[PDB]
Amino acid sequence: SLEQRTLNPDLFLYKELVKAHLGERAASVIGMLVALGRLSVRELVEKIDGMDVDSVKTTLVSLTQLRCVKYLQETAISGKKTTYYYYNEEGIHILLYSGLIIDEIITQMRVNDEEEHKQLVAEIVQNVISLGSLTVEDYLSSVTSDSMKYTISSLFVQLCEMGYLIQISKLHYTPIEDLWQFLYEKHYKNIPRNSPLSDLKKRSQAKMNAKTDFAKIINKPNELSQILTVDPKTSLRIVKPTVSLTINLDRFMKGRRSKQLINLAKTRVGSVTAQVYKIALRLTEQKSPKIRDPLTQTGLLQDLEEAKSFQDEAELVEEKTPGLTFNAIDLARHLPSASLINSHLKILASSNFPFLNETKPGVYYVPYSKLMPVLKSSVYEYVIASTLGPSAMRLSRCIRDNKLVSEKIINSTALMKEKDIRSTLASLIRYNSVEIQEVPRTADRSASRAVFLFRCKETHSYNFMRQNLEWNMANLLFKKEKLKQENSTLLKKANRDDLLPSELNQLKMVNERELNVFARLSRLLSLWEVFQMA
Amino acid sequence: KEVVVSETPKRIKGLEFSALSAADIVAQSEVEVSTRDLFDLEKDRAPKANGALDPKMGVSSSSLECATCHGNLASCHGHFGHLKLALPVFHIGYFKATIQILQGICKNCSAILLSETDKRQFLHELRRPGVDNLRRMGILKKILDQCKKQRRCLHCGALNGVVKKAAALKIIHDTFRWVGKKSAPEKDIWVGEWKEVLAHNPELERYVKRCMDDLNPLKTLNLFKQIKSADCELLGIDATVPSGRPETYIWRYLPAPPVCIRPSVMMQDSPASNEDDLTVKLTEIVWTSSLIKAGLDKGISINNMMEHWDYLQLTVAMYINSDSVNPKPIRGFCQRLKGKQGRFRGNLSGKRVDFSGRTVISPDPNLSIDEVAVPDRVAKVLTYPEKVTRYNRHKLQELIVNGPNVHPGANYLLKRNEDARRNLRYGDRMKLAKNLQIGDVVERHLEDGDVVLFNRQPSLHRLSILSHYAKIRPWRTFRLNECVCTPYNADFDGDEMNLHVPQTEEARAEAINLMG
Amino acid sequence: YKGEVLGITRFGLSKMRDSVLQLASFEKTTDHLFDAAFYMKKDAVEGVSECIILGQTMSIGTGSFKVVKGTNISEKDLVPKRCLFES
Amino acid sequence: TEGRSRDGGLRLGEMERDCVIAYGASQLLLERLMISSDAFEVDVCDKCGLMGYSGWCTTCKSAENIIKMTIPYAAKLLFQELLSMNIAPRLRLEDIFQQ
Amino acid sequence: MKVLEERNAFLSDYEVLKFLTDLEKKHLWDQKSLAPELQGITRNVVNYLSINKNFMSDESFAELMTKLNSFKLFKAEKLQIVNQLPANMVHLYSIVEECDARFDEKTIEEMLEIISGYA
Amino acid sequence: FPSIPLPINGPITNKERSLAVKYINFGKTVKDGPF
Amino acid sequence: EKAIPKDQRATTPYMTKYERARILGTRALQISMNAPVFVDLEGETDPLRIAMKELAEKKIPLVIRRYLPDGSFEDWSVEELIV
Amino acid sequence: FILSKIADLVRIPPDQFHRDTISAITHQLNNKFANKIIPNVGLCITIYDLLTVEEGQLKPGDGSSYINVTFRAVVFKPFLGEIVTGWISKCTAEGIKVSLLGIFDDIFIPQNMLFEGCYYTPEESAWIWPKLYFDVNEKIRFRIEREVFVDVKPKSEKPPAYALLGSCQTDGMGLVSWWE
Amino acid sequence: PVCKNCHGTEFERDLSNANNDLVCKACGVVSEDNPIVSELESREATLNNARRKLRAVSYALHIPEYITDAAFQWYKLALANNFVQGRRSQNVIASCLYVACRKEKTHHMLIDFSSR
Ligand SMILES: [Zn+2]
Ligand SMILES: [Zn+2]
Ligand SMILES: [Zn+2]
Ligand SMILES: [Zn+2]
Repeated sequence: SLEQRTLNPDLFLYKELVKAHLGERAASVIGMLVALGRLSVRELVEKIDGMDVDSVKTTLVSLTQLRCVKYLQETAISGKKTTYYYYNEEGIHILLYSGLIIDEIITQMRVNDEEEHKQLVAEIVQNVISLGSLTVEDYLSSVTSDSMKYTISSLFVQLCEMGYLIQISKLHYTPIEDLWQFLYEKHYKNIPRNSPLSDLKKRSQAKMNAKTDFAKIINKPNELSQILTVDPKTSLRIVKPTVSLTINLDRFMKGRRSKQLINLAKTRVGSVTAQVYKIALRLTEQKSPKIRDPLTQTGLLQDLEEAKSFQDEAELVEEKTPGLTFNAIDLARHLPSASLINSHLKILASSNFPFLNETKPGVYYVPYSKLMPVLKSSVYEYVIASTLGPSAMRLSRCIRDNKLVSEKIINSTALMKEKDIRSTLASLIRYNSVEIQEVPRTADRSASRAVFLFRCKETHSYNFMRQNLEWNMANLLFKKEKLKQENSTLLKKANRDDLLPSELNQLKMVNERELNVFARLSRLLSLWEVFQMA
Repeated sequence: KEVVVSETPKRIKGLEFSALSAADIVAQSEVEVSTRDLFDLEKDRAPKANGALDPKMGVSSSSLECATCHGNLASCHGHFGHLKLALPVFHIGYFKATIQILQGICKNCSAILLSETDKRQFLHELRRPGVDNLRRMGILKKILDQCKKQRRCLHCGALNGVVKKAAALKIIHDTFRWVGKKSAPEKDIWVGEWKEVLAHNPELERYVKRCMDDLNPLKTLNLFKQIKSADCELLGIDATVPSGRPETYIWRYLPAPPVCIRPSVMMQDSPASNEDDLTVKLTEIVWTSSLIKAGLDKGISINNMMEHWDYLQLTVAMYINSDSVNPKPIRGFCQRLKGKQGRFRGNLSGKRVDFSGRTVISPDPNLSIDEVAVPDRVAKVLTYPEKVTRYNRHKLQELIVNGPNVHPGANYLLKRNEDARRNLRYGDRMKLAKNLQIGDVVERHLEDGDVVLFNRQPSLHRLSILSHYAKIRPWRTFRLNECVCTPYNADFDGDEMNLHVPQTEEARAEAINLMG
Repeated sequence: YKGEVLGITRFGLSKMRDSVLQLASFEKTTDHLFDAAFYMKKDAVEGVSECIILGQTMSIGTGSFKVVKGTNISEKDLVPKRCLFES
Repeated sequence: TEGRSRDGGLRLGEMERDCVIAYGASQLLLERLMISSDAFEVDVCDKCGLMGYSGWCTTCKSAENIIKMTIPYAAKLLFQELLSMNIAPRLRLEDIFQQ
Repeated sequence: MKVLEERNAFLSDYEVLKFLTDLEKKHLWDQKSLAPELQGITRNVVNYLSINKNFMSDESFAELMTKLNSFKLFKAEKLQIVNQLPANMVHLYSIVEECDARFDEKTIEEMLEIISGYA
Repeated sequence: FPSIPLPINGPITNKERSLAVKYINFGKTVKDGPF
Repeated sequence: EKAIPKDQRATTPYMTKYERARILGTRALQISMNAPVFVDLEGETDPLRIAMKELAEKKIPLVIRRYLPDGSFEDWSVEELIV
Repeated sequence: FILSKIADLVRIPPDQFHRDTISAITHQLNNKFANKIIPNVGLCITIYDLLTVEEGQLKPGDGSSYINVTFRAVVFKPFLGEIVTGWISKCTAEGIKVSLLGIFDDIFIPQNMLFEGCYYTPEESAWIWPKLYFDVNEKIRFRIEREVFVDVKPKSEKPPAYALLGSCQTDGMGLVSWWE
Repeated sequence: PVCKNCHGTEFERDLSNANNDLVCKACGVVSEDNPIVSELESREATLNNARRKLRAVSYALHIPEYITDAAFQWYKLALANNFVQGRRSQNVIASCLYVACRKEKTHHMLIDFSSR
């Protein structure tokens, strides 16, 4: 399969997601936007061929409903209004994490047991977004007229006010940079001429006004003050029925981050304190620091006097946020013993891994900005010990703390024989955990008259890992659809009935093996999502 | 089967260029040349095991057989092989075209040194229908200067200086550009990183300023592997094509050309063949990449294997172009495609033709203008193909019985069912003369009235070539009339020229009415 | 005719007409082909020095027009023989 | 082969080549440069268009979209030697007729 | 080579012999010269189809066929019953579907005498 | 033909076996639905 | 972009040098391909010489299609031009 | 017995200039299309007529006149349930080699819609019947379900070009003399 | 080697008119047209030294080189037949010289070897 292993960036991942479960005609057009960047319809039809101009719009409305693209309108002084169309990178991640949301509703809503909406609440996620958008009038107007709909309608305000059901708007459907320009030009046209002093600061006068506007306008959909209708009759509280809403990835990805952190605890403590840590981890999940950092996405990240300000205030926000600094007193009532609440938390500060390490005395909270870099350094070194030799695990840590290691001190600091490390180091240049630094002791940088120095380079090592896993995801996805190509005449017969006795065998052996594909992918996708905390 | 076949003749609208991927190299190759030595010690006539002038790679002799397509020497059109490097090196031809595209990207996040709204302006000058190569390469000068006038990237803020050559054939990135602001985190870690090795062997203190980060082909390939497809159009590369990655612009794999391009010429100074320089440079390639592959696997010194891989870096940088030897020099691909009459002038623009003859020229008044007098001995050498019709049937039936011994006869024939030719001096002629299927072509000698052109070797202007009629004459020289010497500026002082004859019917007419 | 003074040199032919296999016939060959194959260019073949390398009909001189044979026929005998379609 | 003892065949060079276009003759220019000298028949593939051998494509191995035509042999070796390094001469065809 | 319409029209099997007998006519005295590859194939079309009809006027063929296609919309079977077991209705039971529960009148006897009268 | 596998090679557990059924019906709603 | 009839026939009425060299080149090889002649030939060989004689009575059964450089057709029967 | 409007280009050698326009176009299209299968269409036997003809263009290297022309030809495409009263000249032990004599013999049709007492007897019979037998060179009724058209050439007889699907599901199937 | 019409086994290259075609005399059909003219290591090292030693005294005794070249194969077979091991290297090759000296029937004696 050397054809596939060469020419494939993350475009081979992104093209095949709509090729997996959608019509075929949209896999062609989604590859065009990722390869070309941004383009409207008036130049789209020149790029593709085999799709009519309205058949583009017939195709474009399919991933429009599923929020898989994001548009932008810009008009010219001389020309008409031009609708530049971009790609949505998170709306297609919903198709990636599609099954995992169903296992998130159950493992986070544990107040109910043996309920008669277990089959139903697993279907609401299949109802809210497989249709695309969703409003309240869509499911009440189903085949069930009442069937105790008021119980079901009151069930979702329990399911919406916990999060990840934010009302959609233009903000969810427009990207992050094409909003910021005309609002910065709005603040810039708020400051006219007749202030000539410090004009370099007057250019930044709109920029200080843009920072407060950016946090304000991003909280407008997160503002829960208008997502509810206080009903004086036949109910007590209800969401507004005229709200079009889908899922939000933000609380899920923070919630998926929350499951990732406790797996370090089960390695770094036993079964008691990991159970103690699991409960208090849950309470801070609904209000947590943002994983994607929309401030740092695209903007003034090139200058360090601004690039420092993206974590100077963000540490002060995480430190001075009221909705996570627990008193370590309310933890005993949530566990199904305030001394043991303090004594089993004492091990969390004693370890050199900064979770529950720094705090004000009497109050306790878990830090975020200085914790997620330790988790990324921890798992990959274990992956080196997992898929290849543990001698590299010794060598990866030796070059880690010892900056600019030489070939003499590597046998002074680490203690192995000479022939084995050549059989271990040389695979790490190939996989880019170590790098080369050269000292020219002769003229014109002679290769033989030079000794070579090493480095960890904690950025390039993880970039190689990401595209190594993005390909391995789509490689297993490539082996999904090709198995459905053969033996298709009886899968068509397996979908026309809702019986040859020997033909049924060739449907189960192909079905048990694809069952292993989703399980290994779920094991694989958790290892990759550790490194989107950027 | 009972099955129809139909295909139109076609034309060429225009060639276009590309560099194919490293997955295309093995896609068109069929043999592999892992082993080194060309001639096995079996002492056979064609001892070639795997890694040599392989008989199903092609054929370089008349006594052998190409085992792939088929044939001895004419049926074989040659077949390609491939190599597999132990670790990739740069491309010597794209060495200029890989350092210009390195100055634009970041060195840490590997993103183009531009802002978002800035790069949206630049590609707008690409989308209009009026773009020439004059202004395509013109506006690409501006896109590189803006990245070179931009110190710190956008995704991680990493400072980037300049990258240029190290004058072997390797490049270095001068990453440090401070004016007076030494308070940078990278520089403070840099002196914090460097101080650990200063404790040991501190004689390298005079080498600290010259010390600098390098970019070998193994770092740069993964550097080129991270950069995305959406922004390729800003720096020369187009998307939507399979080989549209920049990863295929340095040598990772190398194809082996057929042996028709590198023929095993036998000089006949010995029973051994003088094997050309094309194979033995390729032989040192597969031998060097073998020991580097086995060297790191067994485990050898880094300082030992790095000069081997640098020797192999110079090795591929000579197989294509031997200008970079930096010293009887070896001939290369570039060293034969250009030059005075290497190619393109003595092989493409000016070729060598059949059906010609060069003797001296001689004056004669008695013959007319528009006609050259033809010596008879070359008249029974140079021929002309003549198709049979009912109009010329009686004449050609008389002509074929003359044979190649009297002048108005034939030398060869080609029947409509015959495939190659048939000789006339062997076999009976008159019994063969009686058949003469009308649908064929005969090969008669020259005669009076035919269309022959004539040239001067110093071609000053277009009237140095003129087409004439003929008349066969029993002497041994070229007789020409007195007037025509002026455009040929000839002098009959011992010089000589050749004459040419076309062998179609549309050129037999075209030469009279344009250069008569 | 292109807006500027320009020689008949290497510098003067890099801006006058750009056609990469014709430029291969000039002095510097290799420097004109790599950057072209790096840019993956596309030139149609219409040059008189271009048609001779590939060996097709040169478009200049007596090769501009093309020759047509008259078919000396009309629609008076080009009627269909269609009959008894469905009854 | 150049050489009187090498049984001759003389070089019609480039300085003589330009004078033929100065007459505008377009067929013996084609005839005396590949028909009388260097005629050679190559079958070429249409899509991802490169040459193949006797009846094969060997780059999309179906051997169906094959076009019978002819070129100079000196042109046949030309785009084979540039294929030895990383250059792909992607060939594009049209029909002669139906303007 | 471009196929514009694959199923341009329909033609009866009478013109399969009618036009082709004219092509057998101006054909250097076929079948009686006993005292290319195509001419054997075209004659194999002539002899095989005519024997099944034998073992005539097209105006007589049009009158009976106009009475045959009395269907509302699904008529296309009216052309295929011209030389497929004439004078037999148990074969017409196997030709066209759902006519055993639709033709239960004197139509199938009226169609019988048309088909039997053709032979 | 290539060596060095990843260490995630396991029989599917019932904790994630029902999780894999949530995928095959998900695309069945989409493909057999409107699109 | 299409056929242009005799109303918009706005080029020379004259058989040029390149025309008369082209029609003789395309005629004489058809004579070698056993095409039937149109002129009262005598005992005669060299199918070019019978072809140049056929030009004298304008008995060529051909027609020339001049292309305009905007991709426009223009037809000219071989009898219509004079020389 | 049905028409198929197609387009194609045609050539002529210059020695057929004595013949008029159409009759040479007929001749040169015959031997190109005489008893020839079409890719994924069928087997046109004879050119029916000519729809429209264009003007003869010339290759400059050839000198002949080449003409593109659109027309339809006659091709038999019976039906997907058509009764055919064909013959046979071959029997094999896994199906039945029902082939219409005279025209084409590339047909193997199975018996996949019949009863459960069907096998092969090597005693001149198809199988033993629970019923006048049938043999070669006689009118045998058989119909058509499907067809398979492939156009592959795997270079490195069973012609896979024109193959039909047939069965004998109802009574009277195997000989026309069982009825009438 | 075999014709396509007469299947003859005799082919005759005609150079009468400088075409150099290949043709049989039986029927006269050409065979081909346009002719295409042609325009251990320790075991290796122990003969590379032995090559020097054969060349040494051949320069001393004026031995012409078609003996020294011929004598190397006499040394080559006895190299394979285990004649070299144990015995002195200088002694064995001088005996190998006189074999070819005798086979070529020269004036060279045997004590001219041993005196040097
Ligand atoms: Zn071969
Ligand atoms: Zn960066
Ligand atoms: Zn191809
Ligand atoms: Zn012979």
